[PDB]
Parts: sequence; C-alpha cells; structure tokens
Amino acid sequence: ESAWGPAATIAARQSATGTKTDTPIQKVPQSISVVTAEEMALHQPKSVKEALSYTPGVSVGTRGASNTYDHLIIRGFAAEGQSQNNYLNGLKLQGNFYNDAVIDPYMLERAEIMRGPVSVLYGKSSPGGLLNMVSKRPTTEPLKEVQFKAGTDSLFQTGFDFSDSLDDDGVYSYRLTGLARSANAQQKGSEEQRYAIAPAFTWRPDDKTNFTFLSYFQNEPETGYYGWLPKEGTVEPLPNGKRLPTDFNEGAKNNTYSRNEKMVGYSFDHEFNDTFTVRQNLRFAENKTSQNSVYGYGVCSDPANAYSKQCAALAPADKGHYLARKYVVDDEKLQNFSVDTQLQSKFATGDIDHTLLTGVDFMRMRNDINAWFGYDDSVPLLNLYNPSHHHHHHGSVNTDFDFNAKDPANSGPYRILNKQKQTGVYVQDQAQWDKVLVTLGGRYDWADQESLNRVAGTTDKRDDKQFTWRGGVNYLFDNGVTPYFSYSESFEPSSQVGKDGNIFAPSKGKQYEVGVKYVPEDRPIVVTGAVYNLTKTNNLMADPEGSFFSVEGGEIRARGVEIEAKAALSASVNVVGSYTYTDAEYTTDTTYKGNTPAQVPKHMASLWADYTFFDGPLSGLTLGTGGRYTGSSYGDPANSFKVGSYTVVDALVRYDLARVGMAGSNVALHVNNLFDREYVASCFNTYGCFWGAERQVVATATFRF
Ligand code: NI
Repeated sequence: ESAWGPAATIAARQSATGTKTDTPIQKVPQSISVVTAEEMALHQPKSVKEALSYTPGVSVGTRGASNTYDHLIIRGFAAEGQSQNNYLNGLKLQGNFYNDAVIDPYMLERAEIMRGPVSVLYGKSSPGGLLNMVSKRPTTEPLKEVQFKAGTDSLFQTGFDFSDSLDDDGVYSYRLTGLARSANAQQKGSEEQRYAIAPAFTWRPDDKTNFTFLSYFQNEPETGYYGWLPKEGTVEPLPNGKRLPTDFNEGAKNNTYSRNEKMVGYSFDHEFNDTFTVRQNLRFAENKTSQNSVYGYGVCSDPANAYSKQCAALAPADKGHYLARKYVVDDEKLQNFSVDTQLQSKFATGDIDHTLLTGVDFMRMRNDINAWFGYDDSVPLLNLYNPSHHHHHHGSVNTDFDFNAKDPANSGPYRILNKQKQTGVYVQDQAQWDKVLVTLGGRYDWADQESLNRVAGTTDKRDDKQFTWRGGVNYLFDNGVTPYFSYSESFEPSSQVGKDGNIFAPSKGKQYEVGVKYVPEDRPIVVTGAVYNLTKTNNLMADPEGSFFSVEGGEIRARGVEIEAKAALSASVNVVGSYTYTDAEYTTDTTYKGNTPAQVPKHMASLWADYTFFDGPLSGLTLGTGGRYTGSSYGDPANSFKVGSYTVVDALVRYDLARVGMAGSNVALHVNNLFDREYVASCFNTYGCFWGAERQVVATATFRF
C-alpha cells in the first residue's frame, strides 16, 4: 500500500546475477542483495552506492564526500588496483586506471550485489563481490515522468522518464530517460555537472522472444572533488589543536576533472520450446576521462615526504602543519566490447529436475593513457594553520597552478596502452530433488593482457588460463526458512611486474559459506543470515629485502557474519536493515601480519523505517528515517592509527500528491546526515583521508503525466 512496500519486497525475491538464470533468492547458494527501483525512488540515492546503504558486507562511503566513482569494498576486499568491479546487465563495465564509468541510479531498474567469489559465472573477479545494475527497460503501461530537484550546495536537477508502445499489441516499445544535474561539491571551488540520456527499445515479435536495445550516453564536464587529506588535520588535530574544516579543498583553483561515457548494446532472450531457451547479452562502450589535479600528499612530517626538499627546508616543528602536494594531468580513451551467450536447458531425471546452464563469455578492453605526474616539490606547500575557526565560518579557495611547463625536474610523463581479453566457458546445473536444491558448476577462463609503455617503449604481456568452480545446497523448506551452504572460487590476474621483469601470477579467492534464508511465501518479509570464511591467496607483498619490487605468495583472510532484514511490519510501516561483522586479517605478509587492511571496520550496521498515513488529514504523508553505523577502522596497512566509528542519520518527508488530483505524482524533502555530524569517512593511508558528507537537503518534485 505504497510502491516501495510489499510490492518491492516480493519483486526483490527474484534475481539472476547469482546464477545467470531467473532464480528466487532462497534458491541461491550465495549471499545476494536486491534494491528495487521503487526503493531508490523513495530513498533518492545520489549514486548506486547509497542505494545499497542498508545491505550487509559493504562499505559504500569509503571515499566520503566524493562521488566520482562507485567504488565498493565488499566483504573487506576490492578489485586489483582499487578498480571498480561493476556490472551492467550481466556484462562488466571494464575500466582501467582513472577510466571507470558510472551509471546514474535514475537510469536503473534495480541493483544487485553478490558477495564472495563469482568467477564461476563472470570470470576474473575480485574476491568479496560484484555489483550488477540493471538498465530501465521499456514499460508495458505508459509512462510520462518529469522530475525537478532543488537542494543545498546549489543542487539543481531536471530529468524525464518516458516509455510507451508503438503498436497496440506491444511488439514495439521504447523508453527514453534523461537528466541534467549540476551542483557545487562539498569542497570549495569544486563543481559537479552531469548530462545523461538513455535510449531503450524493446522488440517482442511474440511471447517467447525479446530483443531489447540498451544504450547510455553521459557527459560530465566536471566530476568534482577527488583529493587526499592528511590524518593530521582530519582524524588527528594539527599541532595547534585545530582541524581542517570538512569543506577544505587542497587542490588548485583550476583543478579540472571530466568523464565521457557512450554505450550501445542489447539484451536478448528466446524460448525455443519447453526445454531450450537462449539468451545473449552484448555491449560496446567508448569512455573517456581527463583531469588537471593538484592533490594532497600528507604533511611534511610524514614519512612519505622524507625526500621532499621544500619539506626539509622547514623548521622540524613545522613539518607537521604544512601540506605536501603533487599533481596529475590525465587524458584517456577506452573501448570495451562484451558478449555473453548462454543456453539454458530444463529437463528432469526421474524426480530430479535440472536447470543446465552452459555458455561462453567474451570481452576485450583497451585503454590508452597519456598522463603526466608531479613528484616531490612539483607544487607549492600549504600551511594548514590559516584554516582556523573563521574558516569553519566560510571556506577559502586556493590559487591557480600551471599544469603546463611540465618541469622535467619535478615531474614526468606517463604513457601507457593497456589491453585485456578474456574468453571463458562455463557450465552450471541447478538440480532440484524436492526440497533439495543443489547448485554446482565450473568455468575455465582465458585472460590475456598486454601493456605498452610508450615512454619506455617496452611491452609487458601475460596470458592466464584459469579454472574456478562452485558447489552448494539449499534445503528448501515450506514454512519459509531455507538453510544453505556452499564453496566458491574466484581468480584475478595481476598487472604488476616483478623484479624478474614478468607479470605476477593471478591471485585467487576461496570462500566457505553457510547460512539460512527466511523467505516466507505468505508474508512480505525477508530475512537472511550468513557466516563465511573468505581467503585471498597469492596476494602481492613487499620484497623480504627492500627492492621496490613486490613479491607474491601473500595471503589475506576475511571471516564474518552478515544479517539482512526487510519487512512490512504493518500497512504503513516498512523497515529494512542489516548488521555486519568483518574479521579481515593479513595471514601471510612481509611488512604486515595480523594487521587488518585499511578502510574495513570490524562492525557495521544500518536500519531504516518509514511510516505512511492513510488516516486523517495527513493522508498520503510518508515519514521515514534511518541510521547508518560505521565502526572504527585502520587508516593504513601498518595500522599505525585508527579512524573513528560514526553514525549518520537520514530522513525524508514524502507527500503523495495524488490527493490534489495529480495522481502518481509527489513531492519530497530529503535530508542526509541530519545531525550534520563531522566525521572522517576513512583513510587508505596516513596521507589519504576523506571528510565525510556534510548535511545535505534536497527537495524533489516528480510528476506523472
Ligand atoms: Ni584482437
């Protein structure tokens, strides 16, 4: 009795990213979360990140106020190189270096996060997880939507969502979703701008055939802040006892950051008969990114600035309140092609129904990089003292910076052309022997890479041949409860080159998981719980005898517990929440050991509830609020310090405008970080910290014609 209510809960019972076949969640031997469009329409997340805020095992706020990338640390791990591990329609948006693409949630139908290894279905993947977003597709019913937004920091957004049929039978239908957005970043001097249009076309010749054309085009002149701040002035006080304000910007006044995304593809499915169904997913993208960025590199008293001349030239007591800075000029262009073709075979074997999945997955990525990086003494220092109480009154931008006149003395060129290719064949079978579901499959991958260093004129190459498999069982009851357990593997090639001049071997993921899923078919509620043991082997570590080169053989373990709960407690009260316990540890490592990797808290939790009024004069009025708890975490591999825990509160007030005639329409007021709490999201190192997001206020008016 309100879109995001039970209608959403039940819709989220079905998924496919976990088995590549339309399977209900209780029948999936792995942890998986689903966030629906209605849910996002209610919460109004800035990015896909926040859209998953009430899901377990994911730090979505790591980078704080920045919104340049949808980077997620899942189950304590991230992809090789901190690259996103994000999918769109079952196909990976393979990026490289600063070239990673994002999809605005307004263009999504839903998001799904899969925890733990999943190479068994998608190939090389970081252990810990994978995010899969689904594009909005043309609707059966007509849709004419216009949305207007006005908020803090000068947030102004205008968009539309129109979908309709061309024939009265619906063999031909389309959808066009677009948005225009602009605002000022939390940091002074930084802006954000976004232009996005998503043309979609569906073709249903009959009811056993579906060809949907999916395209997305996005232009971002300015992506906003993406800087680094010292733990000194953020997590810790400056020598003067004060701190840098949350809106502090240490980059140049002329720092610039842009991204361009263009993609065309399609989703296809055809049911031949009662036993055979074929579905193919294909996409091609050409994405670009450029930037001129002056970034922070810790205070002068930071070990990382020992060799800094401008830093040594200071009084020993001053080293700790002056900021070392560097810079980068980047320009990249990449093309990414993907096709996944799968044949699904349904058939029984004497009381044993089988769903046999067999398919071939292919992708090739090419990224050409032309950048320049400033080293020590490449850019002026900054006294962090001026940023006093007065600036907690206003902000104060910095000065320009010549991004040209690349001084060969303090800066240098970086020109790389990376290539990636991966062909994989996989087989999976979902066998149900009444109340017993056994998932088991495997995949073999051909992941070859090749890197050309235009500046050094050298070429590094490697072809990995890998195998991964997964097996699990879901004892499906009838009262609801659904116990399960499973084993899964993942592999991920390295791109780093050792002292021998070769590309390291791939790292591997191994996970053992057990838990029960309560998915009652008679009540709009879902509850999941799970405990797991995830291990990443062949992690690159420091050379036992300092050599600038890494060594493999390292190992890291993450064991934990995740509980997620979504339910409609009444006709006007909906609640969603989770709790996560993560015990991440360096098992084998030269410099570390027993240490927990940075940015991953031991405890995380969130809870959300909303109330809708179908009574008196407050009919159609929705009130909602939630809390997100982020435990304390370490701010560097050495665990030399720690970032504090925090709890952010969000709230909204929605009024079903469908009481002034305008039905389907509504007005809403969203406030994030209600108590305007000041916190440090996290730090990846002593010189890389991020202020959290300061209280935001947004007014949204979405009209349905
Ligand atoms: Ni080729």
